Amino acid sequence: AKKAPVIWVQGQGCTGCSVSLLNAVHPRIKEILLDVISLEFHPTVMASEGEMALAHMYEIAEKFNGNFFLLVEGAIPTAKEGRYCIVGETLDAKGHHHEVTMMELIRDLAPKSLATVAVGTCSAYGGIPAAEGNVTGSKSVRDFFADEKIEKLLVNVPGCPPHPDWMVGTLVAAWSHVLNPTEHPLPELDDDGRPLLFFGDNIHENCPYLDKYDNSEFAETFTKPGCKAELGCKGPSTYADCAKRRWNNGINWCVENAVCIGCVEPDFPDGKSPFYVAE
Amino acid sequence: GKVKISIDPLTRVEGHLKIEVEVKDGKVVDAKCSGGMFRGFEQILRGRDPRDSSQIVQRICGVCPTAHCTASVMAQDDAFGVKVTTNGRITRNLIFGANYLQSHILHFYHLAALDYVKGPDVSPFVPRYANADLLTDRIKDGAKADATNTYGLNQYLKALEIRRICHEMVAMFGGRMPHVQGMVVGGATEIPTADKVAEYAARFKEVQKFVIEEYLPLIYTLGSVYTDLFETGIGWKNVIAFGVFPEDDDYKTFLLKPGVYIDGKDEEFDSKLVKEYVGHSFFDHSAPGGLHYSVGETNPNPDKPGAYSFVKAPRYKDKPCEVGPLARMWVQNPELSPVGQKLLKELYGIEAKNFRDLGDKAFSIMGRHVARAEETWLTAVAVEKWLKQVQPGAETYVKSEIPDAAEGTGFTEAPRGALLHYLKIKDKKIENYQIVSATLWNANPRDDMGQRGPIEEALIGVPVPDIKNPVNVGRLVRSYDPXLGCAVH
Ligand code: SF4
Ligand code: SF4
Ligand code: SF4
Ligand code: FCO
Ligand SMILES: [Ca+2]
Ligand SMILES: [Ca+2]
Ligand SMILES: [Ca+2]
Ligand SMILES: [Ca+2]
Ligand code: NI
Ligand SMILES: [S]
Repeated sequence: AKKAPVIWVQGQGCTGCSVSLLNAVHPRIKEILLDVISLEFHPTVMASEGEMALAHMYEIAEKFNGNFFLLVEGAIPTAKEGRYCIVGETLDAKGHHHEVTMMELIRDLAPKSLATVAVGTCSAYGGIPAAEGNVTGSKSVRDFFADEKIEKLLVNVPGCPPHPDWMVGTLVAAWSHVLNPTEHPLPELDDDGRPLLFFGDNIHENCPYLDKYDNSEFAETFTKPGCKAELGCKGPSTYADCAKRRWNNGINWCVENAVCIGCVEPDFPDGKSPFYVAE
Repeated sequence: GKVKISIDPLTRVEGHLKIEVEVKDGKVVDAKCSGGMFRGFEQILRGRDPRDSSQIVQRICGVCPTAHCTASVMAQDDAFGVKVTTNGRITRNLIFGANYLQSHILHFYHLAALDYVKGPDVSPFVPRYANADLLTDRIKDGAKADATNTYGLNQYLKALEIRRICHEMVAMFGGRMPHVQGMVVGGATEIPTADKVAEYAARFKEVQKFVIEEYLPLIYTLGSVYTDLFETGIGWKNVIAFGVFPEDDDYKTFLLKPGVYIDGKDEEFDSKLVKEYVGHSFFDHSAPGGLHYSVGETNPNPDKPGAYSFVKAPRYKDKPCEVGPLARMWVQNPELSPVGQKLLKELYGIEAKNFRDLGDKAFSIMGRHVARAEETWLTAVAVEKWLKQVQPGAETYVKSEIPDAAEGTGFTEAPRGALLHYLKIKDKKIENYQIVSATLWNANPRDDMGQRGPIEEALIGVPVPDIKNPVNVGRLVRSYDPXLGCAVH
């Protein structure tokens, strides 16, 4: 009956995790919003703005204390006292304005949540904003929780972006657990806090090009037949179910089209780069 | 008698935006636009294999990643000295064109429409402003108000599926979406097959039907209710366009041509005259006077006295210029859709053949929405043509090698406006990479000479008769379809 309450916050994100969620099927996004979750706060799509939006967010976090999912898209920058990501402004009772940093927002909301779900490689692992060359002290949710000594149930759903099936599936599994924990145990997580349901399979082991790989039949260029290994494919070091699930309602996937770039992995992008050089 | 209104977060845009206005005598009299989130892609990119840039830059934005990918692979093509095949060019246009359709539809419905349409009484459609001046408030005939609101809301809901189908179209030759795999230096990674072209075409026809039969009629109907919104949100009336969707192999001709319109006069676009100022932005420049992007610098400084935004301030010949569908449609001046020609006559008593026939009405809140809808139709006509031109089986990829030392620039138009990526290579690695994006031109702060950015300037004069429900401020801002991820990167 009751929908899962969700507060969806964005740090150093690109909105791609949100856009990927909009691509959900079975259920589609209309049914997700009207039947599955109560999306209480989401900066990209919600009707209210500014003071009203923030007041609503905090009201839900209070009313549904210990009973909402905090969804985090994007990384948390810690340099310069958090000032590389300002998420809003709060107007106290005297008229004075105070900016809210991503650090402050997560420190505030995470202890109020039932669970935090880091969607996307940015929030889960740091991803591109935390890659070599950045000067923002960009940090993952898990590292920020560790630094802050915040003990809150945390599930990572990585990918850049994650497949909507991974995000929907994980959230539904979490909510089912809360509603009946002995009938619906929490999904088993790997050492990096991501569900084995979606991230247990190795791409390469499950790849339809594996026969070609075994016969040393490698594509000389993108538009030639063969395994993609010499073109830079990171399937061998990447764990996701893309080979089975494919992308955009089964239309295509990275390996058929081009190469896997290892987007779900905690070392994406630096440990998967250069993208067009073999592993 | 001035009152300050501060809106942070300004929601239903992409990314982190703050808007501050001062209101006096029922109108905005000053404004400040602030982007509050920085990642520094131009710093992150340094030292990498230049080919990685077309994957890394897409993560600037998950709404418009194909635009960044396009600009990046074109910069690489230029720097690497490789010429794309006819079929590669067309395939890249099909991948990118499908997302133009997705982005405009996403914008109008899922970002803009809740300033006009009353949604159901469940989150995230509520809470909302108490006096929101919606269709249900404006239209005095209650049955007509309900019918028109339901008409709009049903389109919003249907558009959720239409935009998803657009991403099936992007994935067809792009691999997945957001963040395609299918565009690379040298062309595109998957040759279209007859079956997959037909598959794209079948989906496209459904999208095209929605555009012509639902979207265009809703926009013109909406404008006929909010005629006051064609008369405000004006701004500088300066626009720039770089050219998008090359229609031949030498990139001399485009669907929408490059050009500049400043102070009532058309001129050619000269990339030498673009520069960025940082006087009110959180960045340090090594030299005064603004910097051309080919010597651009990304040295963030959140402590810079007097600065208020992570967005730099691009100027063309020292003039603020806006970008986007209004800019492109004004510069190209294409013929209007048959729907637009008909409904302008029927609903407004306006005789209009070409975009410029809208006159002053183009440079307004509703004018920006009209431009975007018309451009969606115009792009659909083009995609329909490209689907006939694409040749199953014809090579889409040409080999290349990373040069030791080179430079290249990719020019295009993202759905939100003019986009370039500048790439400098040294020792086979990225030495400098500079991005001048669409919303960067729109949502920038004041330059060193105090000239307001286009959104800031367009806010001046916007009516705010109800300070507690300042709905026209957000309506103006959202008419520009801002993306703050792109603006700041
Ligand atoms: S994980 Fe990737 S798609 Fe999601 S916010 Fe980060 S950059 Fe964007
Ligand atoms: S290297 Fe890539 S293409 Fe080749 S078999 Fe492994 S996952 Fe498949
Ligand atoms: S195939 Fe590789 S790059 Fe593509 S979505 Fe799956 S893990 Fe990410
Ligand atoms: N469209 C789009 Fe994104 C912005 N602004 C880019 O470039
Ligand atoms: Ca339902
Ligand atoms: Ca603590
Ligand atoms: Ca500050
Ligand atoms: Ca830049
Ligand atoms: Ni964008
Ligand atoms: S795009």
